Amino acid sequence: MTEYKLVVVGAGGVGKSALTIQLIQNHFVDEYDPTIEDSYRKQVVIDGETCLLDILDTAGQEEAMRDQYMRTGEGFLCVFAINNTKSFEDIHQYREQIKRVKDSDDVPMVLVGNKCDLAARTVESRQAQDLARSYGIPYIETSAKTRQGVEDAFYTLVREIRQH
Amino acid sequence: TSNTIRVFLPNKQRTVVNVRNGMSLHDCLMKALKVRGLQPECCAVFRLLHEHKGKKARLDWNTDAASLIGEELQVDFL
Ligand SMILES: Nc1nc2c(ncn2[C@@H]2O[C@H](COP(=O)(O)OP(=O)(O)NP(=O)(O)O)[C@@H](O)[C@H]2O)c(=O)[nH]1
Ligand SMILES: [Ca+2]
Ligand SMILES: [Ca+2]
Ligand SMILES: [Mg+2]
Repeated sequence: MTEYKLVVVGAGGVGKSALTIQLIQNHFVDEYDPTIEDSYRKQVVIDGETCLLDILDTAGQEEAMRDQYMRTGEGFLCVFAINNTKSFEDIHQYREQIKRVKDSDDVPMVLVGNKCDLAARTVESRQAQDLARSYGIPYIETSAKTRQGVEDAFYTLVREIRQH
Repeated sequence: TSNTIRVFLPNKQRTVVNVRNGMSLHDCLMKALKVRGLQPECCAVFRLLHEHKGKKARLDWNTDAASLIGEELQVDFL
């Protein structure tokens, strides 16, 4: 079957792991346990197609080894939190990093605004839409806590790879 | 400061765990296995020996995890 290698990138504490684990195990991780390196594998059916998802959950805090997995990945989930302006601003650097490694401006990506269950919003939807538009990618809001948009974020990333 | 252990999981998955004072091998791999739909009491865990390629030494789940800091482990099915 088709195997999609997805890489989840973004600043620390935005909910990269919470999203991934919610997708894999339908469980919300309430605690904050910073990631070093975590890979997950899941067999799913996306649009009538039996898919094998290989997902790499990366470290937000520093750490290099980034270039290594950025060459492997076919699709990138760029995550920020809507209650974390700085994390949203860091997205550009992640995009540039992916752009350099793959030497392309046509890398399958999806911009993800997480923690949409919170009312402490400092990043407006329109702002993120503009950022995504400049990259040529979709923008999706999610909540790993309420499962909102989670499947949609990942499945959209698969469908973006299919276009490329 | 780096008190970590690289672990190769079944189905070609992998994780790096953090080790803290008093943790057993079971206590530091508990979460990583659960979220991937695996029970510890269904898997054998091994240490991959230095200076070789395939050298595999079986461990006990109640082993102090501090003893394995900086090492690479492998979890398999039974
Ligand atoms: N309210 C709310 N909290 C969330 C949501 N997603 C994650 N969190 C919380 O935010 C914290 C960080 O989650 P985590 O997934 O570890 O973020 P991360 O990006 O993986 N961190 P790291 O880069 O260090 O691995 C956790 O306490 C988690 O419960 C969400 O959608 N809503
Ligand atoms: Ca682009
Ligand atoms: Ca504003
Ligand atoms: Mg994480």
